[PDB]
Parts: sequence; C-alpha cells; structure tokens
Amino acid sequence: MRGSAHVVILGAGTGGMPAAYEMKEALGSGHEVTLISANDYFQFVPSNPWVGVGWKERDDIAFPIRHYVERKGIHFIAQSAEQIDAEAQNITLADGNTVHYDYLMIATGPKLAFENVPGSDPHEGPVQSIATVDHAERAFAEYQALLREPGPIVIGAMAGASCFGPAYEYAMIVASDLKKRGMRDKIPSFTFITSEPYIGHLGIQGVGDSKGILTKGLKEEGIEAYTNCKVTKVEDNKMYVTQVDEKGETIKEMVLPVKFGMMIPAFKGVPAVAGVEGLCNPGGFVLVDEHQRSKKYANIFAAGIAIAIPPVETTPVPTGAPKTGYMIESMVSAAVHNIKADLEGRKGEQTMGTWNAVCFADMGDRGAAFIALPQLKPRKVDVFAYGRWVHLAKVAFEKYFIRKMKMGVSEPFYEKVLFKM
Ligand SMILES: Cc1cc2nc3c(=O)[nH]c(=O)nc-3n(C[C@H](O)[C@H](O)[C@H](O)COP(=O)(O)OP(=O)(O)OC[C@H]3O[C@@H](n4cnc5c(N)ncnc54)[C@H](O)[C@@H]3O)c2cc1C
Ligand SMILES: CCCCCCCCCCCCO[C@@H]1O[C@H](CO)[C@@H](O[C@H]2O[C@H](CO)[C@@H](O)[C@H](O)[C@H]2O)[C@H](O)[C@H]1O
Repeated sequence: MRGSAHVVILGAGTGGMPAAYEMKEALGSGHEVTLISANDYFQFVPSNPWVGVGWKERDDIAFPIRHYVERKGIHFIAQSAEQIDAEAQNITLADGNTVHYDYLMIATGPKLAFENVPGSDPHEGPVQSIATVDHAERAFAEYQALLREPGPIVIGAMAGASCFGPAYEYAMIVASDLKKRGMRDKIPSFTFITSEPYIGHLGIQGVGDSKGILTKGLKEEGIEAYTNCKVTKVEDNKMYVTQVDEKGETIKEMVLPVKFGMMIPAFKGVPAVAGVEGLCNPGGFVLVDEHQRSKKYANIFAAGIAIAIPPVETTPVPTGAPKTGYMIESMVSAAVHNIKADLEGRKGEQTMGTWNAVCFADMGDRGAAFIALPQLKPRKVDVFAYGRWVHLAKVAFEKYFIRKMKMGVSEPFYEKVLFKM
C-alpha cells in the first residue's frame, strides 16, 4: 500500500531466502515483506549430489522455513504461484487465493526441462536427477536398485544444460562409493555423456586445466566419455544419443542401455514467470537491466537462475553458462538496494558487478573448485584447484549458509573475507 509498500519475494531458494531477510532488514517495520514459495522448506542445493549417492540425509541439508523468517517479521506462504498478473500486480496461488504486491522480486530458479528429452523425467525412466532433494533421494533409491542388480551406468549433462560441475561430481562420487562398497567390478559399463564441446568445458570454455584434470579423472575411474552429445530420447531403458561435429553435422549415433543414470537437464524459467507476457526471453528467463529490474515492469525485479544472461559463445550442441552462488548473491543484494531506493526516491545505481563463476565440488576427502571472471577470455581470474582445502571449504560453507539462513542476514553476505583481515 501507499507509504507502506508491500514487497513480495517469489521463491525461497539460494537467492530468495537471503533476499527476504535482506529486504526486511532494508525496509524496516513500516513495510510488509512476504516470502512466497512452492515448498515449506529450504534446501542446500549444492549438497544434493551427495544425497544422490547417500552421503548425506535430507535432514542434514533441509529445514522448515516458517519459524525462521516469521521471527524476523517476514510473512511466509508455503504455496506455489500459478499465475502472475503484472498489470493488476496480483499473484494467483495454487489454492486459488490472490496476493497483491507493489514490488515483486522473482527468485524462482529453474524449471528442470525434462520435456526436451522424452523419457528423461526421473518418474518416466532410469535416467534420474540430483537437482532437488526430492530427486536426489529418488536417485539414491535407484542407485540401491543398481547395487542389487548391477547394470550399465550413464551419467552426464543434456543439451542446453548449464550446470556441468555436479555431473562430473556425481560421476566421481558414484565411482568412489562403488569402490568403497567394493562393487565397482560388477558394473558392465560406466559412460559419461555431455553436451560440452570438450571435457571440462563446463559451459565457460574451460577454467585452468579443468580439461586435462577432469579428463584424467574420468579415465582414472574407468569412465568412458563422449562430448558433443545430445540425447534424442530415453526409452525402453535405453538412452538414444546423437553425437555431432564442430558444424552440427552428425558423426555418430549410439544406443546406450541404462540400469542407472543421471543427466543434468536444461534449465528453463518456471511457468508462472515465463507466462508473464513480455517479461521473459523465449526460455522463460526474466529480461532485466544491470540493476536487476525487469525491462518491461519497473516494480518487478529478478535474481538468481531466474534472470536472463546473454550467451557469449555458440557450441555445436547447445550449452549454457552457469549462474552460481556468489553472483546470485550480488544480484540479490543489488535488487534489494534498488527497490529500497525506489521506496525512498532515487534510482538505485547498484549492479550485480562483474560476471563470475565460482563452483566447489567435494569428492569425499578432497575437492575441486574453480573461479572464472569475467565471462569472456582473456580472464582476470581463471583458476581450477584441487585439494583437501576445497573439501574443508565446501563442508564449511554449507554449515555457514544453513546457519545464516536460520539466524538471518542483514548483511553484505560474503564477508568470507575476514579470514584475511
Ligand atoms: C545440483 C546442483 C549443484 C549446484 N552446485 C553449486 C555449487 O556448488 N556452487 C554454486 O555456486 N552454485 C551451485 N549450483 C548453482 C546454483 O547456485 C543453485 O542452483 C542455486 O540453488 C540457485 O538459486 P536460485 O535462487 O536462482 O534458485 P533455487 O535455489 O532453485 O530456488 C528457486 C525457488 O523457487 C521456488 N519456485 C519455483 N517456482 C515457484 C513458484 N511458481 N511459486 C513458488 N515458488 C517457486 C523453488 O521451489 C525454489 O525454492 C548448483 C546447482 C545444482 C542444481
Ligand atoms: C567444481 C566443478 C568442477 C568439476 C567437479 C569435480 C570433477 C572431478 C575432479 C577429478 C580430479 C581427479 O584427479 C586428481 O587431480 C589432481 C591433478 O591435478 C591430482 O592431484 C595432484 O595435484 C594436487 C593439487 O592440485 C596435489 O595435491 C596432488 O598431490 C597431485 O597428485 C590427483 O592425484 C588426481 O587424482
């Protein structure tokens, strides 16, 4: 309402959870902040691959949201938005109810676009998913069924995928956990299929020696690897793979039996957001400016996977650049600062900053991690590291993040630069 704006954050994930906290902190008691989200619980996404192999439980990485935000003055609706009317500024919930907003912050993350590949939905076939704790729990279940009836494994990333790290990570920890169970030997074949033009491309044209290190690792574990692949369909427990050359022309087609597989799907914008006329690109990604404001509606902001970022390269098989934790946080904090400025008179000049990708992967005792920035080469930072410290770092950041998501954040987040000062 007037002189008392109502700000809605849509999606309680890696961007939205902090965004609601930071928004309430910024706007104070004279403004209503509402967080709306499909599930009643927060989950630490980067931990899912480990749930997928049974190295972590749901309760280690997920918690009920309601108590933690409400004690901070935030309203929480554990309900999915089905429809967003940007003219009337009304959101229609699953249950029929309607919620009005003066400002809307979209943090809905990705739709997992299994529809791109018939058969590929985790509920339709043997190709599973580790993107959500629901899916990962399910992936682990099928993994036990593989352990009872050893059969070919296929792990990888589909065409259009943008988040490759986890595919590599999942392939290695499965290998690792097979070995530990002392049952690696029973596996007919272990294949890695990716839409990357080469191993370790990672949708960022490689970082450091990600190519040689990831290549040598898959080899070490006895995993055969194919690049430039699209999967045309999953069917009859078989994966139909088409492999192209640098020009798109086909150079072979395979038919891979799968007893247990996991392919990272392409990400699209969720439907309620994609369905807002004029809001999104053809993928369902919110077209926003440098201040995270939608280009069509001044009172709509967007942060996280939800936003549209232009491609810098066109790969033989379509691939996308990832949107990762640190940059998502800058998107969040900028959007908060820019709405507050609006509520207070000015255009917020705050931006996301320099594009960057930061990713950490834990293999058990040691980890791999990379930092790339900016998006185009030659970069200012281009580092791929492996070691125990990466593992210590992963473990530490999860603990930190889950804790912060419970106690709240003001709060220029990554003050993870006090370990210097
Ligand atoms: C398996 C995997 C591992 C990852 N590993 C890392 C990594 O190690 N490091 C890193 O920096 N990044 C990592 N990422 C990338 C990225 O940081 C995560 O995907 C992160 O969760 C993105 O946050 P987000 O806010 O954009 O979307 P999300 O975290 O997915 O949150 C979106 C939220 O919106 C909700 N939602 C969607 N539609 C609606 C609707 N209609 N109504 C209400 N709610 C809705 C969803 O339920 C969800 O709660 C990883 C990604 C994946 C999938
Ligand atoms: C974060 C997303 C990126 C992808 C996710 C993870 C994918 C899996 C990584 C596979 C790495 C396995 O291969 C591993 O690599 C490095 C090579 O530099 C080797 O490690 C080598 O360099 C490291 C330091 O960086 C030394 O500590 C080590 O003594 C040395 O042998 C390991 O002996 C080898 O076992």
